[PDB]
Amino acid sequence: IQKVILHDVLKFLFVYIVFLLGFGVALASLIEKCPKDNKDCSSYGSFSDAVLELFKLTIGLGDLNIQQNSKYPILFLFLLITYVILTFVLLLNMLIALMGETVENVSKESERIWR
Amino acid sequence: IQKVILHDVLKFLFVYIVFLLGFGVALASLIEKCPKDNKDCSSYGSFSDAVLELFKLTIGLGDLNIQQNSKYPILFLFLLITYVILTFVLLLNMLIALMGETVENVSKESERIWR
Ligand SMILES: CCCCCCCC/C=C/CCCCCCCC(=O)O[C@@H](COC(=O)CCCCCCCCCCCCCCC)COP(=O)([O-])OCC[N+](C)(C)C
Ligand SMILES: CCCCCCCC/C=C/CCCCCCCC(=O)O[C@@H](COC(=O)CCCCCCCCCCCCCCC)COP(=O)([O-])OCC[N+](C)(C)C
Ligand SMILES: CCCCCCCC/C=C\CCCCCCCC(=O)O[C@@H](COC(=O)CCCCCCCCCCCCCCC)COP(=O)([O-])OCC[N+](C)(C)C
Ligand SMILES: CCCCCCCC/C=C\CCCCCCCC(=O)O[C@@H](COC(=O)CCCCCCCCCCCCCCC)COP(=O)([O-])OCC[N+](C)(C)C
Ligand code: NA
Ligand code: NA
Ligand code: NA
Repeated sequence: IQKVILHDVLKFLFVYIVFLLGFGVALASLIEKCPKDNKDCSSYGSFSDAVLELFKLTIGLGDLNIQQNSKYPILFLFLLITYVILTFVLLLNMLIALMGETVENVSKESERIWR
Repeated sequence: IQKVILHDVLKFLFVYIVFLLGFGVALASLIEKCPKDNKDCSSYGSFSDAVLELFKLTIGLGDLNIQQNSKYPILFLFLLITYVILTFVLLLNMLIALMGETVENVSKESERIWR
């Protein structure tokens, strides 16, 4: 666990941040007027809400409907399906990067530094 | 990440499209009359709704109830449990196809093209 939370996951965050914060603005700005007659107009409102409602998406949690008040419902989705794919690709770089670590190291690495 | 978004995932989409668009019609047509007295009769209405409510299923998101207005609630499910399995099989072809790529390449591939 320790050699794994030092070497691979720390990378994955650092690139998972920049996309989340990156794509976060893109969908947090495409949203437009919140008519006060219809308050809590959209989940993606301020930037703080965009980061989380994307965060809930990654873990496999919540609900989604491509109707949120925006200027471009066609562009408002292309940046979202984007975030699904681009996120997903790294998660496959995750399991293989640890796969390329465990078959070489564990049986000799763990038992010895344990001693 | 780059060698992975060129070679394996591009395949997985191209077969994930044809099933999604394929099974999308099958459940988008089996649905029938939307009585205007009972509007938003079903999630699977037009084809555009079928693609997404299947899309939300794949990522692990949303809600499901096998009651949606259809002619055949027995056939309306067999095409759905179908889409769960057939999708799932490719995702196992994913992790193994990258597994059959990483154990051969990474330690020599990445460090060298990086130079
Ligand atoms: C590694 C990066 C750091 C890690 C952090 C880890 C923790 C994650 C961080 C989580 C923070 C979540 C939001 C905090 C709260 C809101 C305030 C805010 O920050 O935004 C404000 C201004 O800022 C913007 O609008 C942001 C625009 C710039 C994005 C910068 C990304 C840089 C990443 C580059 C990466 C380099 C990669 C280099 C590659 C070699 C706007 O916010 P607001 O709408 O006014 O606020 C809501 C109001 N409320 C709070 C009262 C409700
Ligand atoms: C690779 C394929 C392309 C990739 C695309 C990637 C992006 C994904 C694409 C997403 C598009 C999502 C829907 C768009 C919006 C609706 C319009 C539409 O297209 O359908 C319309 C007609 O068309 C049909 O009814 C479709 C029937 C033919 C299916 C063709 C699949 C071919 C895949 C073969 C693969 C070959 C494999 C070969 C193997 C070697 C009906 O729609 P509607 O109900 O009238 O519209 C709703 C109305 N509203 C919008 C106002 C609400
Ligand atoms: C694929 C599965 C695996 C991976 C999954 C991904 C894993 C995680 C990856 C990455 C983290 C992703 C960011 C999530 C943040 C969502 C919430 C947000 O942005 O806004 C919300 C909170 O906002 C804040 O609290 C602002 C940030 C405060 C600083 C602390 C950051 C915590 C990270 C610590 C890192 C520890 C590192 C130690 C371990 C090494 C809303 O803003 P607000 O409105 O101000 O607050 C609401 C309440 N209020 C209105 C009453 C005030
Ligand atoms: C297992 C986990 C990992 C894999 C997960 C799977 C990963 C993804 C796999 C595959 C993608 C799956 C398709 C999802 C589409 C759902 C929405 C839909 O069909 O209809 C909706 C939108 O419809 C549209 O927007 C129509 C399509 C527009 C073209 C852009 C396609 C974006 C793909 C870009 C590809 C980027 C490639 C770059 C990266 C290489 C509804 O139609 P509407 O009613 O017209 O719109 C509603 C709003 N309105 C009423 C206000 C207008
Ligand atoms: Na899940
Ligand atoms: Na879920
Ligand atoms: Na694995």
